[PDB]
Amino acid sequence: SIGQMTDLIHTEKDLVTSLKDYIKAEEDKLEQIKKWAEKLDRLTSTATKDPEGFVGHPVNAFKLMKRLNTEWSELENLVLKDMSDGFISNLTIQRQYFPNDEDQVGAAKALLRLQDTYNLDTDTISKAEDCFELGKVAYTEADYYHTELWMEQALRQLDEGEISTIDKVSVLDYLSYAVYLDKALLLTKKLLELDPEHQRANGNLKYFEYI
Amino acid sequence: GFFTSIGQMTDLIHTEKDLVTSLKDYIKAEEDKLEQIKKWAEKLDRLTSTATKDPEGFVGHPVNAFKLMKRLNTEWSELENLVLKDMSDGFISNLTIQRQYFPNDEDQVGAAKALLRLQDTYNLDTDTISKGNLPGVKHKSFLTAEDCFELGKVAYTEADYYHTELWMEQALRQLDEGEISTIDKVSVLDYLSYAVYQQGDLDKALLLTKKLLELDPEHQRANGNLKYFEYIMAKEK
Amino acid sequence: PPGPPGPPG
Repeated sequence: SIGQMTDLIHTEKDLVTSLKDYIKAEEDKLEQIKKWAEKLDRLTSTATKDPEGFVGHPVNAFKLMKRLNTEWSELENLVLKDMSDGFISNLTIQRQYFPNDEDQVGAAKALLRLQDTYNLDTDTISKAEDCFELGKVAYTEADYYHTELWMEQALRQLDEGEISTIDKVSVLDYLSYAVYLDKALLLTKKLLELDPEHQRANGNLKYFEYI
Repeated sequence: GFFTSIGQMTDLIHTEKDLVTSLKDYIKAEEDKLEQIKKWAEKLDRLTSTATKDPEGFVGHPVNAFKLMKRLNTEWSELENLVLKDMSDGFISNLTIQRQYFPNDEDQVGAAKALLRLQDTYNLDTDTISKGNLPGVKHKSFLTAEDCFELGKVAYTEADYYHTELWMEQALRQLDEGEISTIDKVSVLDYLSYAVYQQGDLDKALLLTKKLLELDPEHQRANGNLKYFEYIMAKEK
Repeated sequence: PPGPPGPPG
C-alpha cells in the first residue's frame, strides 16, 4: 500500500526529531559530567602532588569529607539519569504501526517479482547486505536461480570495496549450493582459500572431486 | 589518631583519583556511543528529507519500499539497541565498591568543627579563612558560599549560634559580592536571623528577617518571626 | 500574643 506509507514516513521523520532531542539531551548531560570530571581531575592532581600537606589543610579536609559524602552521590545520580526515556517510550508507541518481519519479506518478494517483471539484471538493479538477504530469501523458497544471481551480485559489490557486516564466507557457501560441478567446484575452492576453517566447505570439495 | 586521620584522608585521595579515572573512561565510552548514534541520526536525516520531498513517487518503486520496510523493522531496532546500551556499569560497579571506604556524616562534621576550632584558636574572622589567608600556609584553598552555608549549619545543629551567625554572614557576603552558588540568600537569612535571635540581638534579628521578606514576602516563618520580634520589643518597655 | 521562632532548622 502507499497511503499507509505516507503516514509511516511522517512517523519516521518525527522519530528522527525525537532522536535529535535525545542526542542533544545526552550531550548536555555528557558535558556536565565532563566538567565535573575535569574539576575533580585538577583537585586530585594538585593533591597527589603532595597528599599529606593537602589533606593537612583543614579547608581541604572539610572539602574532602563533603565531596565524598555528598557530591559524588550527586554525580552518580547524574551518571545514572537515563536520557532516552522520552524517546524510547515514544518509539514503543510509534512501533504499533511499524511493519514487521512479514512485511519486510513481502516487499523483498515483490522486489524479486519486479526484477522478474521488467527483466532487470543484477548489475542493473543495484545501480550488499541487502543483496545477501535477497539471495537467501530465494534460497529459502528453493529458488536456486535467484540465489546464484544474488550471491554473485553481493560478491561483485564486496570485491569492489563496499565493506559490510556480512561475512563473505556465508555468501559463498550458499552460492556453491546455488550453482548446484565446474562453477560449484570453483566457488568452493574459492571459499576455502580465504577461510580454511569451514567444515562444510572442505568435505563437499572432497565430495566434488570424487564425482 | 591524628596521624591516622591524615593517613585515612591520604588513602581517600588516592581512592578519589582512581574514581576519576573510572569516570573519564565512562565519559569516553558515552562519547563513542553518542558519536555513532549521531552519525546514524544524520544518515537517517538524509534518507527522510529526500523522501519527504516526493513521498509518493518514492514509495511506489518497490525496491525503495523494501528499503523502507527494512529500516523500521530492522535498522531502528538496532538503533534502539545501541541507544539503550548502558555504558556506565564499569564505573558504577567500581564506585559502589568504593563507597564502603567513604567517610560518613560524622567525618564531615568533624572536619567542619576542626575549621571552627582553628578559627577560634587563631582568632580569624571568617572572610580570612574563606579567602585562604591562613597563618602562613600555601597553598591557598577556598570556601564557596555553599561551603560557608554548610559550616553555618554544622554549628547550628550543635546550637552554636556564634559560629552559625558568623558563617551565614560569610556565605551571605559572598552571595552579595556576586558568587554563583546553589545556595540562595533566603536560606541563609533564615538561619542567620535565627542565630542572631538566640544570641539576644533583637534589633539585628528584626532587620534581617525584614531583608528575607524583601526577597520572599510570603516566607511563612519570617512573617511569624517579624510579628514576634516586634511584639517582644514593644513589651521590653 | 505571637509565638516564638521555630528552627530554620
